[PDB]
Amino acid sequence: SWSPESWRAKPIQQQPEYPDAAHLARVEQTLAGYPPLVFAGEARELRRQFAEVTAGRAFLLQGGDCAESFAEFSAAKIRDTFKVLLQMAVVMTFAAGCPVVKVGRMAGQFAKPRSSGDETQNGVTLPAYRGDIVNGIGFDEKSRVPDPERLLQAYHQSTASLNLLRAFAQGGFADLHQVHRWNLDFIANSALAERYQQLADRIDETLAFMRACGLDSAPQLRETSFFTAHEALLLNYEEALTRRDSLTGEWYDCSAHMLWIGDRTRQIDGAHVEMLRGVGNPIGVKVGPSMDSEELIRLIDILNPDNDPGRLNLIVRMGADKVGDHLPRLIQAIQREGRQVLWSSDPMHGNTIKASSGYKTRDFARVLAEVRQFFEVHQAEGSYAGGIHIEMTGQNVTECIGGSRPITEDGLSDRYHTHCDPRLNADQSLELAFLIAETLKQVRR
Amino acid sequence: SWSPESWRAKPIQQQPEYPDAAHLARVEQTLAGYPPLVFAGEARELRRQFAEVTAGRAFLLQGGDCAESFAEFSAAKIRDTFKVLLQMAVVMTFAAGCPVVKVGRMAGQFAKPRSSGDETQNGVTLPAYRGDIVNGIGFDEKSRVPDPERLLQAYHQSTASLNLLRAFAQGGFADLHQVHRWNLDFIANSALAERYQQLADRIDETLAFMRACGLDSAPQLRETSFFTAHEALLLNYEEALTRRDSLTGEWYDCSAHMLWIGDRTRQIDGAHVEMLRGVGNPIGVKVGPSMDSEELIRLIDILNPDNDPGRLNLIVRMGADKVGDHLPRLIQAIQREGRQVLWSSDPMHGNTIKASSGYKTRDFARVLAEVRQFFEVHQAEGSYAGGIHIEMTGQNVTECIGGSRPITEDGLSDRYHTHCDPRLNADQSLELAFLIAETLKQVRR
Amino acid sequence: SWSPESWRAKPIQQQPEYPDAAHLARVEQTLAGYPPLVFAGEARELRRQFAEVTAGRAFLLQGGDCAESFAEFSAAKIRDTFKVLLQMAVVMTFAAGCPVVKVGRMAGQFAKPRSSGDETQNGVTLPAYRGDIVNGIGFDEKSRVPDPERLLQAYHQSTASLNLLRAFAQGGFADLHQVHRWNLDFIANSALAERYQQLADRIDETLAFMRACGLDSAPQLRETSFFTAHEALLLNYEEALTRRDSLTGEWYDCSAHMLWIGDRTRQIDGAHVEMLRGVGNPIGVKVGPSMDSEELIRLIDILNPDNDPGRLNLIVRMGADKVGDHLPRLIQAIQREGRQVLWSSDPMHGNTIKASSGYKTRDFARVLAEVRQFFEVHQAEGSYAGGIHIEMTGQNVTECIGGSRPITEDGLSDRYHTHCDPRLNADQSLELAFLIAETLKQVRR
Amino acid sequence: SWSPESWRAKPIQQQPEYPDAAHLARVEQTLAGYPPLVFAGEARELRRQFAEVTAGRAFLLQGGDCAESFAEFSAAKIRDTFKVLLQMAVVMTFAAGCPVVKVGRMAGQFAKPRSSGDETQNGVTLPAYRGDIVNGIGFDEKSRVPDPERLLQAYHQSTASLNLLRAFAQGGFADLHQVHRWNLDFIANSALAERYQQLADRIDETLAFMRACGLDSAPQLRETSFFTAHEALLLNYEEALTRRDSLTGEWYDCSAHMLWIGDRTRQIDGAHVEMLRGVGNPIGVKVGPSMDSEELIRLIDILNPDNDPGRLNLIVRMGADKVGDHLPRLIQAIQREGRQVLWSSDPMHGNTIKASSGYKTRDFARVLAEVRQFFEVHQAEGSYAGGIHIEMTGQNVTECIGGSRPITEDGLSDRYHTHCDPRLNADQSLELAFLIAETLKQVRR
Ligand SMILES: N[C@@H](Cc1c[nH]c2ccccc12)C(=O)O
Ligand SMILES: N[C@@H](Cc1c[nH]c2ccccc12)C(=O)O
Ligand SMILES: N[C@@H](Cc1c[nH]c2ccccc12)C(=O)O
Ligand SMILES: N[C@@H](Cc1c[nH]c2ccccc12)C(=O)O
Ligand SMILES: [Cl-]
Ligand SMILES: [Cl-]
Ligand SMILES: [Cl-]
Ligand SMILES: [Cl-]
Ligand SMILES: [Cl-]
Ligand SMILES: [Cl-]
Ligand SMILES: [Cl-]
Ligand SMILES: [Cl-]
Ligand SMILES: [Co+2]
Ligand SMILES: [Co+2]
Ligand SMILES: [Co+2]
Ligand SMILES: [Co+2]
Repeated sequence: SWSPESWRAKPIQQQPEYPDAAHLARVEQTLAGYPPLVFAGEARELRRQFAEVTAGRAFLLQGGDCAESFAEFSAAKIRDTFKVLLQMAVVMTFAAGCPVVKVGRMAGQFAKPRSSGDETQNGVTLPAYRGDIVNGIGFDEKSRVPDPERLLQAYHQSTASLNLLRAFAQGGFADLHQVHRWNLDFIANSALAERYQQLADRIDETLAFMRACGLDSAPQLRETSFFTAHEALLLNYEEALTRRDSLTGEWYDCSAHMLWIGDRTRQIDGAHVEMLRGVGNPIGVKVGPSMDSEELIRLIDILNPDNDPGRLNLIVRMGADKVGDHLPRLIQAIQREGRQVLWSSDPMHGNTIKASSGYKTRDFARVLAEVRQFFEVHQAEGSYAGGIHIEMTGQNVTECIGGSRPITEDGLSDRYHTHCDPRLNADQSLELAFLIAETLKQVRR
Repeated sequence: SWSPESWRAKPIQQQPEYPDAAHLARVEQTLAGYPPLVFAGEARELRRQFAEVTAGRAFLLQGGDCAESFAEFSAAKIRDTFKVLLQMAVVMTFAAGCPVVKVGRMAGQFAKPRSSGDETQNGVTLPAYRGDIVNGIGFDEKSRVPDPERLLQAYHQSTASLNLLRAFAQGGFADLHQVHRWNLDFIANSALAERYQQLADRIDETLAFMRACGLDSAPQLRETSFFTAHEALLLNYEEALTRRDSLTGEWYDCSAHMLWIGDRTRQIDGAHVEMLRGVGNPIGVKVGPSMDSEELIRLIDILNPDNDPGRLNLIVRMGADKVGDHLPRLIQAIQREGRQVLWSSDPMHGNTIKASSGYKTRDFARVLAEVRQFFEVHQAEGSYAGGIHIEMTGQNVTECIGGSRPITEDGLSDRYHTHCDPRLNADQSLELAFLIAETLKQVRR
Repeated sequence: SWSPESWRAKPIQQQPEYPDAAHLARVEQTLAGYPPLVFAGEARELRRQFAEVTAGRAFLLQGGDCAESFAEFSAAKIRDTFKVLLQMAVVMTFAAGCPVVKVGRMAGQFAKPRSSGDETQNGVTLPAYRGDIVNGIGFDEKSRVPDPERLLQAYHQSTASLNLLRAFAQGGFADLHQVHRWNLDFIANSALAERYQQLADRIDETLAFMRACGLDSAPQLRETSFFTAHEALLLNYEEALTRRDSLTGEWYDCSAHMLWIGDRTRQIDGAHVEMLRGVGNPIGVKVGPSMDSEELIRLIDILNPDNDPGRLNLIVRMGADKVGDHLPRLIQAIQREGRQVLWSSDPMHGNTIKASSGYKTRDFARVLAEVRQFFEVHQAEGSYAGGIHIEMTGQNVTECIGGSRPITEDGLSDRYHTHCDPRLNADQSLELAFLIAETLKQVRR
Repeated sequence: SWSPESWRAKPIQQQPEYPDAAHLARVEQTLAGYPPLVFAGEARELRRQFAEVTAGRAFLLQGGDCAESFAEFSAAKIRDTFKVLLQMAVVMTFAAGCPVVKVGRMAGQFAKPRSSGDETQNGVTLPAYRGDIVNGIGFDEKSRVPDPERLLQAYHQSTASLNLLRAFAQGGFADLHQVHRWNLDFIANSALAERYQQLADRIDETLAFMRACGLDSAPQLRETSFFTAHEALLLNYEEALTRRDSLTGEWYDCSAHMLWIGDRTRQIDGAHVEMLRGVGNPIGVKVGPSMDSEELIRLIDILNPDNDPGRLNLIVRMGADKVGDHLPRLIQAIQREGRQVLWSSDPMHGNTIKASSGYKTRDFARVLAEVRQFFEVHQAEGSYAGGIHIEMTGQNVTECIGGSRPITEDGLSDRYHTHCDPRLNADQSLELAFLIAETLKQVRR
């Protein structure tokens, strides 16, 4: 049997050590009384859309932050990342004639899993930084001791962020008439920028035609659905925000529409699998090179016992060198056992190089290579390449190498070569969108 | 005061001499008891659409037969002419983003005005052929004596023709998914054929996008309004088919949605002006080189005393040599007197050359030149070039010279160089549509 | 193998004896060259709607003339019968929340099957009157000899009638704002008239609500689909109007959307079954008391070999005394053999009493009793009561007894007590519609 | 000239005395960097809807808290108040056929104007409670000293509240299929409860009809616009949340869609008028008995110099005894000077009785009397009664006397008889909605 607190009886990885259990429990009770971020009916609607993807009738775009931070809590940052997501979505929707399910890694993507539980600099060892929802990035004792009050700050940043995202999605910002406005000003003077401009002009002509034909009325042209997701890592936060549906009695984790389990926390007997087992949300699991086909099926039996086609997103992150060797055997097992899953590529988390110094690099060419091979593997196996899962930014930076132009090495990006990972910029994201749109069009041809 | 028979008190041109007045009256009474071709509410809807054109928010496409004939009463002929009209309309709608009001010279365009009331061949003089609704094309006494029973045959051909047209317009034939099917098979292996194909592909992509966005539902994508028109020439026919609106009591000529007065029958004190004065239909007048600005205004005072913007279509047919010299003074008068009119170009009837032999030629280059100059004159005067009025066919023939390829001289086309006039073929009609679409796009830019 | 003329090799009932075979063949060739009444795509759309009925998601309303006549060829008669059909449809649609498929016995219901091939009055025996498409109602030699030219007159009346019906259905007459206007002025000063008025007011409030909510735009509120049907009896007419679909090559009888075989002409080895076997239209068969379950299945095997759910309408006409005894065994056979059929009640043709004099009476109470029992039988068997098939008129007459008020005995109705049968009037039709709407609401509850 | 800080140069009423100016300024800067609650485009959309009301084509429903509190920050409270607003809106929309603009006094209605700047209990005098955004309700020094950190707590409660409201409005909670679910369980066993049930059933029948007709698709049936409003009282909060529109450069107060000036702070030379003068939001002004016609016009000149019809809501709160004597002269002045305003009734704030003890009572019968007279006055003057502005709750309490049943005297309601004012409950709100719906229907008849 399941409860929102049943995870606490299981073995668990990646959790902080709080210094005062009672203080933690007080903050958890405060949070438990605060309004949810999402309505259960919305999570059901995302499941319905996931089922369209799983059936090959739509495509899942999931994108946003590596890890959101309290020091970057602005409307401009939120807006500009949303613009990139809209630009990618409209490229794929128009060029491929394919509905796109838009899910942001936003409004709650704070907690970060770490390779090591501690960090050492020149003879001093402190607890690892686990994201702003747990502790601070500064290498000092006060910063690194987990502080339960950070749960509430994360909640407050999430409600402000999602309120604004809902306002943009429904209130006119995402109206198709605004297609040119979604292109960030630093996408310019290039073949890619021209390509988007031309596509946007084709959309203008489409809308003018639909107006001349007597439509243009349709609310679908003026708004779009937008959903949120994050890794369900800090289960104290997730439990506090887990709530029963008023109508059905069924539990939903209402911190976000979609929750996923990370590659380091997907132990079948573990806490994270136990938490998501019993919520009604659509959910995801990160599937890295260590996953074999036997243990994948066992995980699916726990996380989707009814084999519902909108329930489960398998987010494959193998690396450009391993996707061809590892993915086919997993697909074959799913096909053999008749399982309904939404397959996505995370082409980023398997393609990070960490130097001895700790400095992280991601080569955009390896990113693109993994995406190309992911579609190739699905094509060979007769299965459906259903989505893309990326870390990106609307900021005018270059964090991944191998792009058209060289990396920028701004201090604001230092976080994204050490504690976090390198994100795609708008140019890279747009190039990826065009690649996917061409690939989808050929699949649907 | 007005009645459906008040025209009979006026001087009249272009009427046949029937041999038995009582026989004529019996056929008129039979017809008066037959159902109308159109519903008054439909004529009102066309007036509403004419008002959109007059205001510069739409464009009027009027096209079809020089004169319909009893010997060419087929579904294939009707369908193929309708295809050309759809192809022209969709080109202008998509390329210019402009609603197109589609009106066919069909389902009643039988009566023909003639330069001479008789015809002489080798010492024998007979009454002129005035169209199948009056008499027969054969040069012999029996054929040429007006036969009132031909009124009923024309009525029956009209109901069959319009029934089929309504079925095509509403029943799926004009669904935008059928855009490729409207291109006749002899439009091929040319730059123009490729141009339409490419536009049709853009429409497919538009519809696929609208489906991906969640529309594609809209009935407007599956059907289109279609209206009929003919010259109100044989007033016996028009009177019999003139009926009172059930709801409003007001009279409509229900032989067609739109009726026009020909260039030879527009005498301000004459029968034809008197007939149309008192019906509620949208109406047209042919305006040739003989029209001065004073008498135009006097005509408008009679035909549109309330200055209703959906009432009156001025159909300008000057010839490519005269449109620049004659049209500006007419527009200036309309602007000065604040009159609301829909200006159309008939670029055909002012560009016919009749040799001493009687053989008629129309140079497509002169046709295009008059259209170009018509738009030029409106541009210079600040008025709106609101429509095109053409004679065309879906048959695989070439009747007008100066086209990409030479004229065909098929016997079926002999009618159209003697009694009737040369029609545009599908290639010419499509070339014209692209010219207009480019011109409209530049007007709306 | 099948052709439009393959029926001519089979045994045939109910056909006229034409005096000149060559003359008949000339008229058939003339007709074969005239435009069709319907487009094959439309017949396909009606099949799609029949499939909705068969699945229990809609209801079939079929109504119109016993037999159309040349002497009653008016717009008013056509309009007023259409009003009754609209009133019945809107009652069932609004009160039961059930889509209604509207099919008129109109624009071609001329040929009549007869009990006897001749008629005798005071020592003189003449061929039976078989409807105006064959011969005349007058009891004299000239009238009764079949005249092939009547095929063309029937065609011409049909195109005029259907043109007008299409105009009403699509052009505004059937806009839901016109709901009060469909009530004929002689429905007044009664509980039934008040009941319709109140329902019409509820529709007004619905439309005002939808306008206030931001809809009211929808073309579905302004137009409705309308289809035609008649008994395929005079196969010469049907063959001439049978045409190949341009796109698919498949044959459709394009005289009407739906054709049915009469109770006297449904011999499994006969001409009428052979004709309809090979056309693509939705079709019907009249099923009277003489039908057993074995021969029904054999008929279905011929007429619907692929068991398509939109193909076949079984039109049950048993009489109020026999429907309970005869229908259950037929339903059981269809259920046992897994056949997909649309079951309708014709509650009129099994409830006619013919006196020794020849005078026909129909008791409206028996009509209602058969309808009630038809729904009862379906309820008991777990099958779907899918439609109603009636003979009705918009004329201010009373032809069936047992109505609220007594029969009128107008001369115009004498036809409908001798050669034709008594029709329901508007009051009776409305009462029936309310009965059906209540019954459907209880089925869907 | 105007800036977001120009109010600071003007004389000002109702402001707190903060103990540390620098601390206040630090919190203001923090807030100034946080995301806005609303998008400027949304405020423009509300102006567009206000213009519909002003023109007599819609009705404004504004309702919610007297003053929101930190101790009542729940999803249930937010949801249940939203249910009441939906129930009122759907009653007026369906029964009157009138679009309703829905605006909640929610997500920011914290600051309260007070009659006295201090409060004395048994020889101790402390600063007045001014709402949770300023200080605490407890009568003690620590509670009553203004604390600038409360600005941030109010912001955080507002983003959580509006996020949830947006989720309900767009995400399915406000789908018209949910009409029964908006009725709170304690509305039952009464004529009023039956009346709503019956109306909800009529809506179900409407939706079933629209489904049967082929609609039911429309996104307008599934979602609704919802906007927020509060009194712009604490100008420090408003200034921090005032932001420039990205596209137009123009300033909007992005704390809420609509802001109003209270009856005690509407001095024409004062700070509150100065603040709202220069923002682009739709705005309101409370108009009490002290307002004369000369000073109203002068206020309108400042707050709506362009006489835009969507800009200004005059919220009339006179008391049931004074509305008839005071309102007509104000309307006459507006009509004489050609001003475009949206007239609303606040029938609550002029109908409070404060005993010597301080205990506040509001008689629901006086509330209804003022509303009735407000509509009467507009009817007499030829102007439009455009909206209602109420304080209400979804809690199962009775705070206003004169209701069907007696007041409850729950401790949770003690706030609403001392510091705040008595709110309407769901029964009272529904009764009011029916009164208004009947009145609107008669206006539109
Ligand atoms: N009904 C729309 C679109 C449309 C349908 N079929 C068409 C054919 C040609 C042009 C446009 C259309 C219109 O008339 O504009
Ligand atoms: N609402 C549609 C169309 C749409 C609106 N805005 C968008 C932005 C991007 C992509 C599509 C859209 C959809 O989500 O598909
Ligand atoms: N969207 C429509 C209909 C609607 C949906 N939900 C509502 C709730 C109440 C009133 C109306 C509605 C409107 O706002 O009018
Ligand atoms: N077009 C819809 C609604 C409709 C329009 N006119 C009608 C007349 C009767 C019944 C329904 C309708 C339908 O056929 O259902
Ligand atoms: Cl909750
Ligand atoms: Cl690579
Ligand atoms: Cl008529
Ligand atoms: Cl030329
Ligand atoms: Cl054909
Ligand atoms: Cl009986
Ligand atoms: Cl901002
Ligand atoms: Cl009172
Ligand atoms: Co990362
Ligand atoms: Co001509
Ligand atoms: Co009969
Ligand atoms: Co108050």
